Amino acid sequence: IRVFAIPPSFASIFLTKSTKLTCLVTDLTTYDSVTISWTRQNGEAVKTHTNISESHPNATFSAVGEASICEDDWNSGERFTCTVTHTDLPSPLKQTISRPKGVALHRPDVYLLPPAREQLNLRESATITCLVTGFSPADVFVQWMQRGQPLSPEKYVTSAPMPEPQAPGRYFAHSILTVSEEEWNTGETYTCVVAHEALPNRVTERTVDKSTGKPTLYNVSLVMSDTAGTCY
Amino acid sequence: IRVFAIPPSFASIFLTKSTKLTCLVTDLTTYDSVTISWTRQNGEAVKTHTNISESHPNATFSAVGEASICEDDWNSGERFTCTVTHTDLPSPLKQTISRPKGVALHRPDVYLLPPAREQLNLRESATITCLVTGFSPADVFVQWMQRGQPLSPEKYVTSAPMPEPQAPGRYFAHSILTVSEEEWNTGETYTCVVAHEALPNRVTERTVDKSTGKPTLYNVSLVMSDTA
Amino acid sequence: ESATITCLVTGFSPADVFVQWMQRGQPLSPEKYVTSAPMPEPQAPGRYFAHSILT
Amino acid sequence: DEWDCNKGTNKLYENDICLPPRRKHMCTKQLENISTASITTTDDLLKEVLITAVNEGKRLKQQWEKHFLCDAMKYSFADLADIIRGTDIWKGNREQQKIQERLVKIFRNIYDNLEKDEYEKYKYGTKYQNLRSAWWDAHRKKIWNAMTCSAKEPPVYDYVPQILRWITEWSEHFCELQEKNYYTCKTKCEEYSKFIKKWNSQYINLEKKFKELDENLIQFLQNVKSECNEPNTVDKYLMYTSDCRRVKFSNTID
Amino acid sequence: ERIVLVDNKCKCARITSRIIRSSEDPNEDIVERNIRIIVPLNNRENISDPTSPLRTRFVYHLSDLCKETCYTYDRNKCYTAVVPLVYGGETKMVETALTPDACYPD
Ligand SMILES: *[C@@H]1O[C@H](CO)[C@@H](O[C@@H]2O[C@H](CO)[C@@H](O)[C@H](O)[C@H]2NC(C)=O)[C@H](O)[C@H]1NC(C)=O
Ligand SMILES: *[C@@H]1O[C@H](CO)[C@@H](O)[C@H](O)[C@H]1NC(C)=O
Ligand SMILES: *[C@@H]1O[C@H](CO)[C@@H](O)[C@H](O)[C@H]1NC(C)=O
Repeated sequence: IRVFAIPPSFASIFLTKSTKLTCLVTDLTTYDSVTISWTRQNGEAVKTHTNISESHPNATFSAVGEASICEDDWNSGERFTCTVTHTDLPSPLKQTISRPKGVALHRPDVYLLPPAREQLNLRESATITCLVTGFSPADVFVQWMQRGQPLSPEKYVTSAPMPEPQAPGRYFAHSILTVSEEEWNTGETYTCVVAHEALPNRVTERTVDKSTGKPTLYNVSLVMSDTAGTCY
Repeated sequence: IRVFAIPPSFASIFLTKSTKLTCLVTDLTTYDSVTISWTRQNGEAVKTHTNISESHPNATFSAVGEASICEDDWNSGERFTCTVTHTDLPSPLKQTISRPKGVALHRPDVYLLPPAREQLNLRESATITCLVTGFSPADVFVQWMQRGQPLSPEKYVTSAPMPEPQAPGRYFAHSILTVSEEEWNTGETYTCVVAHEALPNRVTERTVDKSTGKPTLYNVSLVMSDTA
Repeated sequence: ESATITCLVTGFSPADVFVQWMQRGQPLSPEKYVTSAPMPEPQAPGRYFAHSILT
Repeated sequence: DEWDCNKGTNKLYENDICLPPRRKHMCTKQLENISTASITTTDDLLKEVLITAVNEGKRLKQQWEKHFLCDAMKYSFADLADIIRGTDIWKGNREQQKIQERLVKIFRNIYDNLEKDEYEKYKYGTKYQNLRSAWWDAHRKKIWNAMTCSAKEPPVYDYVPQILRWITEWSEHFCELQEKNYYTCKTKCEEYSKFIKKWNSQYINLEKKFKELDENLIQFLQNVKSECNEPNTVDKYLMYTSDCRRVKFSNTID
Repeated sequence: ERIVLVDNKCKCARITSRIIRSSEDPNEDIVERNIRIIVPLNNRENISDPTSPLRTRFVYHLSDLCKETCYTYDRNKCYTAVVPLVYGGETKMVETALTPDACYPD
């Protein structure tokens, strides 16, 4: 039996605006007699399970709950917890989700690193990283789009945030894209977007291309004309 | 009552320069006449548990033993026996560990990446990343050396091997290190040693420097004129 | 026609070194490189050196 | 008696600090002209450091005869301590880069020829400065004894970070030279106006970096803040032996 | 002693003019028409839209500057672009900060 609880995502509030949140139990027998009571310092639960995913490859069970709680109430930090009402479980386990007050908040300094010279020379698929440095401990959602076309998340992998070696407070992350050598050879630009707090609109974008992927040619044609002119 | 035995990995062997074995007992408090011994599959007692570890108060016994003499025999995959015997248990409890076989041994291909220009312009701190990738077994130990000395494990951070989507058997990883802007503008060298089973020499080094990334040509065409 | 890349080991006392040439991670055949035996340094008391060339 | 506080090549890092004249024109040629081939052991390295200390002592003795000598020699010992320890600031000098490039050979050989019960303790570090400091602290007592031959207890300013010590030489030098300044008046008056303006902006530029109260620098500042009852002061109150904080420094002529 | 005749901050031109006078002699004054230009070398044709190629040519017809499209940012004026974000089947477009170093509230 694997039990996990997911707080609402920072990219779910910003994009979907519906504060979905639940605690999940998986790899256990299905009984279809579960309604997870939620505690707001009170016993009432606003909503029961809907669109619950009972179907599993191993015929195991899962639980899905949803609610709507004010954003300022979450900012206050009340100890919302979920109580399982599974008939199989004799003792209902207590799982509490609440972000503490006073957590650090800072903006992600996103730098994009061009691929290595050696990998392109070897004539196979390149790899491009999207470094995210110093962002707040909240989980961040990042995706990759090329020339404004949102790519599928199937071929890039993101790393869970880890404590920064230099700063005990801040965090960092990574994300890599594998693309064909001829695509990067043609010079198509690629963009990385971050979605985290402490920003004017909570979204930052950076991009490079072959002509800006640590190049060797600076083809400048500085062509100043009409130098004398007339002015006052 | 339950006994858990885990074998050492490549990182432990490389860092400790010796083979250490654990035959650890869980949920068992302090009693008398507790016997732990690691013996050869052939039958002989290759090594005893000299300097036995003190029992943890919370029902945990370490009972670790060193097969330091037989470095290659562990790599051969020969099975090891742990003998756990107590007065209450009639049948002695046995723990068996061995090297797995059948896995692939694709080689890593490390590519060390210099810091970005935007980070350098802010003049705060550069972060050099070491994108180890391609290894088929999921065991990699990465250290950083500056002028022939391993850097402290506080300054760098290694991420766990993450599965690679393009190929099932292969994996990848990465690590970062926070170099000061002054010490990188000075133009020093940093090395990313990777330790893996599949490497024929079992170690590989790479080097980066301020001179690693520079443009070649600066063709400028100043076309000053007076009449449009 | 040909090129002769050298590999100047130096400064080592215990007189035993192993020199091997790898191209793209695959070791080169031993028929290409020719390793010189350790010979003492002129200006150093007890530290040797050696060479290695590749065609 | 000039400090040459402009950037130039005095200090690589962009913050302005005024180098003392005692750092400039030192007899560092003994360590500068070392032969890493002929030296590979701790015992041979100690003798040359003792020789360099003796040369520094006789250099200061000859310089003064062209308590104050004791103070200058004290800070010179601290400076040589910083040079040996490898945490010095004067990286810009082309001569002083070679010394910190060829002591690495000596201490790498020493670290190579070590035994196991110390190898595991000194395995991890950067540029071998951990066992460099260990070697200094092991052989610190003998060096000052060889230095003090010209004209006891081991000095304590060598653990002090260099920037604050540089402030201390500045305080001593400025009080000494203002005592030297004075002891009709129209002839003398115009030089004092030039005396102020040659060092007028010398005080203000460092004060802007006294904020944020290096890795090891901050811990000493935090600890001294807990004591002495004066955590945040632009004046350290260490060996000032005169009035401070702009009281008689500026426009005292009128 | 100089007056900035043209200070186009999106082209970075800083044309000044000074009168340096010869000493203790009649007037052979020489007129400084100083010019200072700081080229990007990495900015694109679109100063804001980042999917454009680089700009190499740096045409400065100073007749127009003395009395469209330009290549140098300005610090006070904030720039903006809109990108599509996908959480799944649906999408939402949210504008970004191309120069967030000086665009967050202060
Ligand atoms: C490239 O430059 C053109 C103008 O030279 C720009 O087009 C408009 O720019 C304004 C500036 O704020 C935007 O508000 C408009 O939305 C842009 N037009 C369109 C159709 O988006 C723009 O910077 C670039 N062109 C495009 C098509 O993005
Ligand atoms: C370099 O610039 C010249 C003149 O502007 C142009 O003719 C040439 O095609 C350019 N080459 C490259 C590789 O950009
Ligand atoms: C560099 O620029 C010149 C014109 O200034 C151009 O003729 C030349 O082709 C450029 N170099 C390359 C490699 O394209």
